[PDB]
Amino acid sequence: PFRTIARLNPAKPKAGEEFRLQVVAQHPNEPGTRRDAEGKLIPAKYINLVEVYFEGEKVAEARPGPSTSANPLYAFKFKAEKAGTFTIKLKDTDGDTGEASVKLEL
Amino acid sequence: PFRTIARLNPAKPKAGEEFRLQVVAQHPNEPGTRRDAEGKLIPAKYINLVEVYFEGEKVAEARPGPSTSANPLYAFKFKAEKAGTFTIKLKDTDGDTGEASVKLEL
Repeated sequence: PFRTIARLNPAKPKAGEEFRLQVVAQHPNEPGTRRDAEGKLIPAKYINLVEVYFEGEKVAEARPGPSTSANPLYAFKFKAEKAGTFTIKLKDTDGDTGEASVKLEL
Repeated sequence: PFRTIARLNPAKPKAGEEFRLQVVAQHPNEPGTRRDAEGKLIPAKYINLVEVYFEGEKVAEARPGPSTSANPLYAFKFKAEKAGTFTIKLKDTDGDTGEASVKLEL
């Protein structure tokens, strides 16, 4: 698995307020088209799915696509209604995974 | 130790171009004034030292105090000259540490 960290901004929003969930992943997002010093291709390995869950229910998704940058940041906007925990699951083209969680307290 | 991830934006800056280094840490940053549902003060435990190194030289620093937010983000602007590696070391008030690295390729 690859390192992932989830954070809320503001860290503790109040009920009814809009806030952002930010997920950062340590990942090369290798496209498969770059070559090493010998001219050999470096195999592709990029994040292709990000799923956000809140209290056991899927509430957001992202399909990053190809030609992305290393150590990406994914942002999602939500409205604070009730306290709960966000769990984010990420997957890449090699089948590798990332996972992070962050608690929402009002 | 606590999880830390460093990223650059743009991820691959051009020579002479300004870029941003972002460091995110998974950390509660307890101020020492919060009480749990039981009424127990929650002991302070926050990041109080952030040291950024580039090719062995310390090029950025922060010494945050209490009242900071959970899972903090610290950002610094640099100008790209030569390629090199960023290493960041974090420490908190209990002596726990975080470390991350990101390569600057032009």
